Amino acid sequence: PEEITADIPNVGEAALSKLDESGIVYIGAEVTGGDILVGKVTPKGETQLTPEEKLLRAIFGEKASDVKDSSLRVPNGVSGTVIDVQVFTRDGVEKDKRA
Amino acid sequence: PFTLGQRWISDTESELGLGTVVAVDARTVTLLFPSTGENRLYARSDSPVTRVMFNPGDTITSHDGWQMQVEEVKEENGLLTYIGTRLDTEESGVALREVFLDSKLVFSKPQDRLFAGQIDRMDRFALRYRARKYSSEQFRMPYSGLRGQRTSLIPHQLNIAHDVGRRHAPRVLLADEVGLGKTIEAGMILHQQLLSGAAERVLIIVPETLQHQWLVEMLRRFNLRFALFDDERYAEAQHDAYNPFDTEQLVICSLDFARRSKQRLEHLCEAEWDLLVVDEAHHLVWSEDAPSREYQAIEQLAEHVPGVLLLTATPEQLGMESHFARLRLLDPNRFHDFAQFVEEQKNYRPVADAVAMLLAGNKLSNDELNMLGEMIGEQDIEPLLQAANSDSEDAQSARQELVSMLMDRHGTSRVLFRNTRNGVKGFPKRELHTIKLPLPTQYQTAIKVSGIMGARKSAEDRARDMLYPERIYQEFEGDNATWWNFDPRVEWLMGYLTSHRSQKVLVICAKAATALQLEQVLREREGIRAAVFHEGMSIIERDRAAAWFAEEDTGAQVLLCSEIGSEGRNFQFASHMVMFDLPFNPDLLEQRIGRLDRIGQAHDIQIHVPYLEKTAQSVLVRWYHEGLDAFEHTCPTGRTIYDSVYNDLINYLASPDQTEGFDDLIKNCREQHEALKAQLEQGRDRLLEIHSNGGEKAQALAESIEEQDDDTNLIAFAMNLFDIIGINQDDRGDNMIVLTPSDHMLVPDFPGLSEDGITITFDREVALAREDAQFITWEHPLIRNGLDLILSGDTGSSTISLLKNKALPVGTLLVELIYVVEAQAPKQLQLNRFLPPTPVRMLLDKNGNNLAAQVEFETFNRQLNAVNRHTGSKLVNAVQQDVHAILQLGEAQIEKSARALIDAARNEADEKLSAELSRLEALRAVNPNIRDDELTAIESNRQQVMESLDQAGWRLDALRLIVVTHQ
Amino acid sequence: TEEFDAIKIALASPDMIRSWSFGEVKKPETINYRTFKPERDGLFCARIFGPVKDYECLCGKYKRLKHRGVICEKCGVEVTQTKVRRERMGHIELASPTAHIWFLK
Ligand SMILES: [Zn+2]
Repeated sequence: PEEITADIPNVGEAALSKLDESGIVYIGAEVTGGDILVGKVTPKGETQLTPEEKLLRAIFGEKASDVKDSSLRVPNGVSGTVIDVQVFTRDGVEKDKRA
Repeated sequence: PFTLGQRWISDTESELGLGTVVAVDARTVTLLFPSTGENRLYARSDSPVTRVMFNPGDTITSHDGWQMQVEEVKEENGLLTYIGTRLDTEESGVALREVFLDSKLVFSKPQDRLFAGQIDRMDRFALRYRARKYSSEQFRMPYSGLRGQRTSLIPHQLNIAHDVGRRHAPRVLLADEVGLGKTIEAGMILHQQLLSGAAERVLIIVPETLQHQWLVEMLRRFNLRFALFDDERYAEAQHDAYNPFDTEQLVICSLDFARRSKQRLEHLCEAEWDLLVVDEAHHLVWSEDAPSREYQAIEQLAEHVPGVLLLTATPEQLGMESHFARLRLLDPNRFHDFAQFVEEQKNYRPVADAVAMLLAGNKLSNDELNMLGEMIGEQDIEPLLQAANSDSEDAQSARQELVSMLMDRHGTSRVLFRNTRNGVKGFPKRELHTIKLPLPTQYQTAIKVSGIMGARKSAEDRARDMLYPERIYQEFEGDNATWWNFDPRVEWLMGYLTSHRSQKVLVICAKAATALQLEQVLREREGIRAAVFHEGMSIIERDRAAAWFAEEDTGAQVLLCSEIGSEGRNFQFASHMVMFDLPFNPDLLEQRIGRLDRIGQAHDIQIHVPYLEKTAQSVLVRWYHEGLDAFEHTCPTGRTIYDSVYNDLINYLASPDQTEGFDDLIKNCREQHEALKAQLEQGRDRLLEIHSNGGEKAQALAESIEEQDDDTNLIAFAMNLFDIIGINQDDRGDNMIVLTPSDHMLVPDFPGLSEDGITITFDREVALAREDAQFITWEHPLIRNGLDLILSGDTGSSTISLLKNKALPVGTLLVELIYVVEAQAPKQLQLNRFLPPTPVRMLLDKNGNNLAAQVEFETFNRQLNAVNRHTGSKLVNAVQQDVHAILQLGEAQIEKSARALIDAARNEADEKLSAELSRLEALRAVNPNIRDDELTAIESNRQQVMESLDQAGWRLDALRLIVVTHQ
Repeated sequence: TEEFDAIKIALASPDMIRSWSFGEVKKPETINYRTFKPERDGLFCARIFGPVKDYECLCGKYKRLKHRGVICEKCGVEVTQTKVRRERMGHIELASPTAHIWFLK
């Protein structure tokens, strides 16, 4: 399953600054084209990391599961304020902070 | 034209050798490679396969092992039969069907690849030639091993690395002051010993809590991947080898791990380590009558490893006598009796003092000076001795010659380096700024209740709680109470930041929780960008936060959370810091201020301490500034006075109402401070510090490196190299390139590369600000790796090109010939300082005239262009009879150019190797720490160098054919 | 790009159609809808039409550019640039000779 977490591979902390811990923009934040609208992570499988790389991953905290980002971004050239956010979970899904 | 039985080679993986057509279908052909027995099937179209036929003059070998000489080959029904003279039997007219050729037909010196069909590209030939030139020139650079490390260019560090990294089997004790970079100098010395080839196997023994730190420090700063050996790893390596320590060249392990079993320590002592490094060796207590069971395992190790580096500290204001226990491990025969060392240090102590008076600008009584005169056992001391003291014109140079001679007479300084924070320049000054804020009533009311209810509880815990009001306001105003709304410190912080938006500010607080609350409040009430740096985060995330903080003007304005620190590369661009709180003990206070107070900062430090009126903060500010002078000056008095005052001062913290006796405690603290400072400055072995910091020659080396570090040709060669190999280089823009492999990369795996990519920077300052990037230099493994990959492979060694020039005759022949002069010697000898693989370019004409001295490579290459695969293929064979005659033309001149190069190189070798051997002989006549093994090693190295150089050879590396057309 | 002229049109003979085609598509399946690798034989097939990704075989034994004509022994896909997957045609062997609707209606 893909994840909505705010931990998104190889994004600068600039992009996360406007995101809460759950990974959703704050209500009332002003965004611009290319800004990350919401955080999403694409899963990676059959990583087959080398044993020294696996040891490096444990100390560094690098996630084999991530390495790809499916995060939605504000469309190019549209800029406004986030006035409202809604979250719809199915059965067996934990409620996020925003929820 | 594939037909069963023909011999073909691969243009790229010729390491497979010859192949044989064994099947054919509509689209594909199959080659068997008898070298391995595998078959590879290729599509006929685009035909990346090579016809194997031979010409008159070639020598070939048959499957029965005999060889022969080909003169003519017939072809019938697609098959070749070679006709010629078998040389071992002298039989003429011998036939050999091509199916019976051996596989050991490797990519011969390119005069054979002319008839291989499609030839390689011309930009890979360009990369090949440029690569050999740059690698050759860089191997001989004087300061190799001193630019690729991810450190600031601090003179004393580079000096220590230069001195120690070039010794043979170095055995030294690093007793640098705490916080100066002991592990940094250690890593630099390791980088030198590994890069120079002097060492291949290394063992570092570290306490477990620091093992990961070493793993990251050596990996991120020095590009060295160490293998950590724990019990699990030890077992999995026991399975893979008789000796587990044979599977990896570089090994980290714990000293507690080292002592587990005896068979373990013996396997370790037999693993044939070239170097052993043990940090914090002062934890090894040793008595001559009773050595501890801990010291005994290292004493067993340091005898089985030639070079051994011990990193240690020298605390509690004691002398190097405490160090004897470890010096005994370096040279057990030279240092074998405590008392003699005691006599030496006591009788030199007055001499050291008198020297300190000399260089301090004092006069030295005759009674004093005839004790140094006793030390330097000569007779012409007097004339040079007096000019230095009378302040004549050359009193400076006479002082410098005296100190130079003094260092050679120091009893330990060749084997002991002690840099002090007083003997090293470059540190920024530190100015303090205090701000008195009114303690808000919400805190007074919340704490007085705990005060009343706190009837029976020790003052120690009253002061530990009352230190941080935020976390007692969470018991009476409820947990998570919004204290970040009335606390005046927050308003002061915001006001200062919003009034100084163009300044990066380092803000230190006690606990990570308060740091998260601070980020939230600065954001939701002033929009201040602040990254948190706490212990709970992973290494990559904290690195990400440092990255954000490093953005010149678009990133985080603020930072920071709890102690953690430990970030080797520092915030050299940040010069203003605010202490949102103050720590309890002075060691954490001075280390926190240390994180920034480093050599290489932008400007002086401004320290701002906003503290609440009438609380423990108000006490501690007064204690630290007026009493210890710990903010504006760095003298390490804090711990002693802190221990001598602890129990008294606690009462002054837990109850700031009792004011009498405080101001006298402060004067007592300042008195102790002055006494400790005086005793320490009068205990300074300023000679040892001058020998340690390297002086003016070391600062000159450091600035030569600071100027070599602006090499733009490096970046321009790098881009070409990678792009040719097929590595996508996305330019993020802020001096950071992101390298990612590509679908068209040229090698199965790149050793360092991963599909997710790596970020690099060529600027040392960006690297010091962005530890997530690889600091690329000529000595960086990525470049050395690609270099070995290209110069070992055969791509870029052969191509053809046409030239359209009206100012030349039609059909003229120019031949670019790149010979390579090489020596065969073990890398341990470090022959590459004097003769790396060296290119010899020659631009021959139809008459064998060399133009290379007149015709530079680039200018000639610019106006040249390549051909198409097919026409060019046999266009090469159009001059097969000519080029063969062109080669011998240069054959007679290459030996002249070679003998010039060899003679000059052997000359440079004998001068420097005799000058260093002479210096070492002078030292043995002047210093007792030089071992016989050392001098024997240098003599044998000189002899072996002259011998291996006397047998150096040449070889044809590259060959480009040029034919002028006007079509 | 060649310098050409005269575009010629005529009936395709079955041997010419066999000439253009690189392989037979035996089963109508295309992809596993679960793992998006193409079918071993199908309307999207790496061994017939070309490698999905530039210069790397399906099973992943050979991925480097050094190899440009090799055809992986496990997966019969040749290693070349994925652009070729744009030009390679396949063919189907019909059991019953079938009429061309254009030339009839
Ligand atoms: Zn495959």
